[PDB]
Amino acid sequence: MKYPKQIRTYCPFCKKHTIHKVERVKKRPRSELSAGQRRFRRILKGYGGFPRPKPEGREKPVKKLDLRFRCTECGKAHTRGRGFRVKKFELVEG
Amino acid sequence: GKSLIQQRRGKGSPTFKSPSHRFRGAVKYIPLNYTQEKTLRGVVEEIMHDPGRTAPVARVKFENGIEKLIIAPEGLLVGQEIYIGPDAPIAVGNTLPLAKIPEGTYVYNIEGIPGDGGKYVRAGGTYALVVSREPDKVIVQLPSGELKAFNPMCRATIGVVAGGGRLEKPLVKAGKAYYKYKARNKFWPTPRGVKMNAVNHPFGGKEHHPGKPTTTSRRAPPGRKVGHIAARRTGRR
RNA sequence: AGGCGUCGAAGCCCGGCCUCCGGGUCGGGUGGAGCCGUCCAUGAGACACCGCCCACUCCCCGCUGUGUGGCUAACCCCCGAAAGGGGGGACAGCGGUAGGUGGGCAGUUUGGCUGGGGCGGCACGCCUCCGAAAAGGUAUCGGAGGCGCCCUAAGGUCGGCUCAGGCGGGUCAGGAAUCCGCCGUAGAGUGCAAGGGCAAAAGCCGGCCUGACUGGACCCGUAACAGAGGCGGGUCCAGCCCCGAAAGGGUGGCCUAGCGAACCCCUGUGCCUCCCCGGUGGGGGCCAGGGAUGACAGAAAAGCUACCCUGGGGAUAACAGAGUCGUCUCGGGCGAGAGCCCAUAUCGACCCCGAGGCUUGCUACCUCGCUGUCGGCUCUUCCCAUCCUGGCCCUGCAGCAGGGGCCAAGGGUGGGGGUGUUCACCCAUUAAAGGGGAACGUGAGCUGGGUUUAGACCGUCGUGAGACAGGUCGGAUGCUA
RNA sequence: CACAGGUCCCAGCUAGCCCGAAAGGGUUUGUACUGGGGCCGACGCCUGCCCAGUGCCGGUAUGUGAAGCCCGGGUACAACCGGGUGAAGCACCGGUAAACGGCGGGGGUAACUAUAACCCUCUUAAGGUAGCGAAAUUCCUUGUCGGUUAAAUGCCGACCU
RNA sequence: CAGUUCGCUCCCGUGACCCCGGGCUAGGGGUGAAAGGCCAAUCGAGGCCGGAGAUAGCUGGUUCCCGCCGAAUCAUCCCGCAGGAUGGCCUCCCCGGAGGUAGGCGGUGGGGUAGAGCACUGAUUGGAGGUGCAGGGGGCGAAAGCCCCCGGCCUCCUGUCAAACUCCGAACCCACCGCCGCCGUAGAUGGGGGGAGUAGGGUGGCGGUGUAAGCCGUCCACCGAGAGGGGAACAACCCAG
RNA sequence: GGUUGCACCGUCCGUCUUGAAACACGGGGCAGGGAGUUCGCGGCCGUGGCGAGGUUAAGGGGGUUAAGCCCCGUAGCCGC
RNA sequence: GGGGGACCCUGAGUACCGUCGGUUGGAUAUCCGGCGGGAAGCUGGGAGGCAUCGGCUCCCAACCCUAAAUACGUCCCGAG
Ligand SMILES: [Zn+2]
Repeated sequence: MKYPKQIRTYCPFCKKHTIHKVERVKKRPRSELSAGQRRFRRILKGYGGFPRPKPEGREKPVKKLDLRFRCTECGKAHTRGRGFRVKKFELVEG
Repeated sequence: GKSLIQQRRGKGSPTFKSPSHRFRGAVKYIPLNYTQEKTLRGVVEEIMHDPGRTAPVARVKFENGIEKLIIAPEGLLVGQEIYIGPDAPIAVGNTLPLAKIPEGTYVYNIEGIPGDGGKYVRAGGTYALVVSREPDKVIVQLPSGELKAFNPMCRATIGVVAGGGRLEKPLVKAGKAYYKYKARNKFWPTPRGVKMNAVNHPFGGKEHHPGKPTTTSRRAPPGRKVGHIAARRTGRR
């Protein structure tokens, strides 16, 4: 699936239609400073069995696209609706 | 599951304990303070059969008045005179420091360290060969075929242990085996793990065959070391 | 673009040296005044000079760890009451911490539907047609198929055009290349299954564009009537926009599938907040998008039990009973044909209509707080679709015998070999050595050989515990009516 | 089941194997003709091929590999992020089958008709040798032939599918 | 006689033999010539007491009378299928005040079943006519070709079809409006609250499935939860509540 | 009122179950015992007090043979 | 009994930091214990719910004792 690299669309901050670059969100590892990770590491310590579920090989064949659109004028990013599912995602300058 | 015979042996129950009251006593050398820098002569008084020793024993009465039990070497004579010390003649029945035994001689009852009392080569029909004599160590070839280094001051006796050749004659009878092993309280008769129950042995089961390779790792925990333990190889070479 | 030089330079001699022995650096010595480039070539200029450097290398000082060798003084081992002596030795042992291995030892899981259960399959999440009974709804391991995608165009809008197939005519050119005329209600096409809808289009070819957007309402469906987290769809208000002359159209794909809670985490975007106040780092919170649970309204999860135990179930199997007769056994209708001619002496194709409950099967209606199995022995009784014994009819019935059929159930229908066998096969006799019902008659009558526990062996399958409607040896039968 | 006999494995002593929370202890008043651990199982003749798979043993140049330590960033200090060092273990290489276990298939085969027997070649490590065979192993099965009986789902001998 | 005995028969009887007294090994432990055997009539983990009145969706039981109304076994969800929750159906109390509709007549709309039919899509016997049609095979001819048939494709006639066909099409069912009838101010339609039970249904008519029995839905009539009079007895059939 | 005769009718009791006289389970007789209890929280209804207020808790005093009886007790809780 | 001082004293393997186990509502912010580190000490030190800096407030650990209001009933009066 081809997708334009840039598109003209509404900007919540400029309150008008401006040129927006198309970007893909880059997934990041869990932060060890977060409260959830802190609690997980706190309960992992000591004796006992594993305290959480351990899913194995539980992945969707195709994942939805998590795209952000950045305004070329104000430089802020936003989301445009909900993502869709395509196995091949390509960005074309058109 | 249940315990193995080897595990149960570790608890020292009467089923597995040595009956160390039928025997003639412990066989150890005279204290090193008597042997060092002084040679004593002793007279052999009697030669006896120790129930569990695998070798005959003998009583020696020393000049100083000490009565001791020793492992009689082949050819020892009742009423014979033996010597223990650094200045004793090289002969059968005499005990010398390892540094004073010419190379190529057969010795028995070798002390691991000077004065311990003798630990090596005490079974009937065994001997060790004195190979080399160095200021720091004396090399001796043991019955297993290993060249071990001993401190020069270790004490050993010249000759061979009497009673060799037993294995030439078959036991023939299960009753003969019964008496032999009862003399020492060694576990007999012995069962087979493959014909044991699965609860009792790793190889147990209704189908009489091990379900796993019989070579067990050296890192296996107690209750798992059965069969060939840490075997480099198996079969007929 | 000038720099060096008694602030001692060119041109030869060898000495040590590194090194692509390219070629360069340098101590000593006769030496006593000269040597490069701006000039040009090189993509990038000076071995003119002043500086930070990168690429290998060694050396002096300081620190830091690793490996090896050695020492004894901690520590360990032996002798000895002790004294003390000997051996090992900063290892080992011990304490703390970090990873691996680990059925040696434990707690657990190993789902459900199911014409019993298991194997099989998913009827376990969705979409179309029929079932479905002309409003709505309606089930089965009912029938026939599809989905777990793809598309920056296959999305929005505006303009223009009309398809499949056929006929007649044309250079290569034929069945099919590329054309010209006519007929042509869609017999074409739609991104994809099916259904429906679409012809001056929703199809085909072009122009511009991103409404496949932001902040929110009400309503229908999943889920009728009649409750719903999540999800999908419809009608609108505002913002900023796309197309068009304008009306008018645009909140993805012509409508119906292509997907998913809590907790946690990632990202965007602005705000609130963190224990007496204030700042900094960091944390928490509200809103939006995303990572998946297919057992698809969302536990993370392998088997044996024949040593088994418990609570139940005739809601559910094996024997027997009950319903049915597909199958089984036994009759009938028609008559092609075979029988020297002759359909019916005898056989009787291809078709069709029945009887019994004596084989097997199907169902799951009674019986799982217990109705003891196959076979044999003993004993009693009944049916005729009759094997012999009594009496008859037809005959392709000379006699002796045969083939078909009718009435007839009073009597008989026996003895042995292998095999647990019923049965079947075989032997010698006989008039014949008929088939069946009675809880597959009969274990409060017997026997216990087979079957179906607990022991054991072989073959095969399984890593294993084990399993085998595969063989094989052994394996209890209660009673005072 | 055991048994005498066979053979394999660990261990030179503060060992090997084992009980335990530890202290200490069993084998041990022991010392390789010994102690401990498996399998077969008197006696006679013999025990063939295979190390790819699982297991065990040795090496481990190289990759990965936890904490600790070091370096840079970050924090007025930490939390935190990136890199270096990196043991055991795995990856990797070799031995090992009286360790667990395996020892098929075709292309074919010709000469006489079947037979195909010697015999040559490929999938993966090798393609079942000496022996025994309808067997406590054989489905078809009451296999076939011979003996035993008048009659043989039995028994004995043989054949090999 | 005995919670393992008695008789006959049988086996060992100088050895791995039989027995006695004093000792040690204790429960995931002991002991075991290996049978999961034995460990005080108990052993695939002993006995005693305590946790403990353990838990179970599984089985059984639950005690006085009369009076009034009176069900359900069917939809969605659950490791759900012998169990639960939300609904539907029952009962009791209260607010509201002017309507409501099980039956019928007429009208305005919707439908695609039974039946029928070939106008589409797919099947179907034969005959006639037209088409060289990549058919195909033969006669004919060195070769290019014609002439025969058979086949394919169209029109017609003839003889037959469809749960996943329809050019047509009822009975009949549903929504709404007017009216008759009935109910309702002694308070309906409707709204709020309290308490449930019900999640195995059966017979009968119809539809899909099956050789049939049967299985699975649908219709709400009867038994379940129903007396009396009959069918000889009979759940379900007739009269009757 | 006890027993008995005649005519007609009538296949016990409890229980699971669609279905019980059942060849389905519990049923020799009699007497006695025997199974929706208590607390905490919450939703409702029947009645009574007060009312933009309501109500005390622990505890204190008086009196009493007595734990009965009288008064105080606003912390606290709910509502506005 | 009161005023002044510029001199002296005021608890160490302790407080505290890192890590591991247990425990706790204690949540980066409960308490106890092990291991490895470890001060100031009056010109001093500690607490104020993640860490650090400044202000403010409140305190002086690492030594010891303490009646009454309370828990119980083998037992004794009294009551239902
Ligand atoms: Zn902007």
